[PDB]
Amino acid sequence: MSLNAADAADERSRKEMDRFQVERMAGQGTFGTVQLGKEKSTGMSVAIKKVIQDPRFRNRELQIMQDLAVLHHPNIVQLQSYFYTLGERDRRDIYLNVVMEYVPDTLHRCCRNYYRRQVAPPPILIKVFLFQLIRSIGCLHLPSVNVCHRDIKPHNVLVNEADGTLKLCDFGSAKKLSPSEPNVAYICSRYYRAPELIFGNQHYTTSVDIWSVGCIFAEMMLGEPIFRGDNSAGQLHEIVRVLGCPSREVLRKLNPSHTDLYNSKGIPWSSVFCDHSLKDAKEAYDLLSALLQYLPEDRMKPYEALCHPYFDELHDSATKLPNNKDLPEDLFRFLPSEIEVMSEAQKAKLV
Ligand SMILES: Cc1ncc(-c2ccnc(Nc3ccc(S(C)(=O)=O)cc3)n2)n1C(C)C
Ligand SMILES: C[As](C)(=O)[O-]
Repeated sequence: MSLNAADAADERSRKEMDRFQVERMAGQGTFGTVQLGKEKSTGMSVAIKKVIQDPRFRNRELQIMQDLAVLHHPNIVQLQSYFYTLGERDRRDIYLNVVMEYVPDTLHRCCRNYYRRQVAPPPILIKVFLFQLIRSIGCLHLPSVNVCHRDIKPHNVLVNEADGTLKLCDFGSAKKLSPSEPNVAYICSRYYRAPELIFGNQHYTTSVDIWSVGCIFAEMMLGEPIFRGDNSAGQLHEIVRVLGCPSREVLRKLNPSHTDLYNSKGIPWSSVFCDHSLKDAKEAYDLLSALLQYLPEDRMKPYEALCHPYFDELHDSATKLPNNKDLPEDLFRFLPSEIEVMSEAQKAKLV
């Protein structure tokens, strides 16, 4: 219940730890370990995450979480605390711990519960989740924030199915990018990696996140990842197999040397998803194609995508989640920093 003061690496950390009680383990994996706890002062459920930092790469979880904590964005986790603990199996190891609010599920697990029981997720849940995921990157990509997550995947998109809410987390791989400065192209889970990253480009933009989001939209409607390659070239083959071979000019723009594959005509979305009951499939598929453009600049930007006709029914107070609950109150609650950068047409539609 109490966190063990003896595991604090220092006084500051012992004092932060005393704010929280541990209820139980929530999940463990390659990233580290997430415990469900409570803030003792408010009762609030928290995720206490013990961060495992791969020394081959730059981990920016704490610094990016601190920059985002100023915004209070309804679709991004809010840092509550950070502190350092000694390792369980070897006390010479010290770990960063970040505390944020707890969200009960991942989008991966929520979708997998439907597919495993032979049901596709309800269309209105896919739609409300997508709206929120796009809003989360909208916020990250603002000029005032300039954060590229670079590892968006169903496993770090958090959801509460009961109230239709969604939050983005897991910012260890995130970075503010500049066209002047180079980056590591091998970031992101291979299945969600944009073509410019498959090509090993060291200069790339926040549009890599848009690709990842499109990939997730497809996976929510398919039940498995849409582009499943065994390697970088395998990944391009799978993309080209589904979307069709782009022109040589497009391939030359993406290939850094600017100077090689089957000429697939691509599969229509209708044959990929086989969902004849989806009443607005045409809109859904238009949106998907607008996110999954080969050239980064051609991809639909988040605030334009929020105004896409696929999302029209989210404006109707009569629209309900599958359990008959109202849509989340915060869907159309925008931050001043978001509103002040919108076009007049986007403000009219969304605010
Ligand atoms: C990587 C990461 N960084 C922060 C979180 C995070 C943040 C807030 N809430 C939760 N809740 C949660 C955790 C694990 C599971 S599980 C393993 O049973 O699927 C289900 C819900 N987690 N996480 C998550 C994505 C592990
Ligand atoms: C090595 As890097 C792209 O995380 O600054």
